[PDB]
Amino acid sequence: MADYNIPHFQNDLGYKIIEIGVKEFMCVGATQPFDHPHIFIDMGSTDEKICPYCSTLYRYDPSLSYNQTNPTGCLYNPKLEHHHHHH
Ligand SMILES: [Zn+2]
Repeated sequence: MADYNIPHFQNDLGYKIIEIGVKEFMCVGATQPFDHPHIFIDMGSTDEKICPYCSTLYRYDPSLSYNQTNPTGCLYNPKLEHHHHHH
């Protein structure tokens, strides 16, 4: 990994069960009482991980891979905010 930037997903309203094809995730929230954007999530040996205080159960399923995700684009997409690794 470079610059330590793991995938982020976006809750439009917040689906109770989200299917993701990545085992590294960092929950968004920005201004939260929790430390960091919201909470840090990893799968590893547990392909089933819900996010505390969200209801957005991130489920990893063999039928979907890193190039796929859940119904509706719940993936957070950076549009113009991109840095080309500035030294
Ligand atoms: Zn969360």
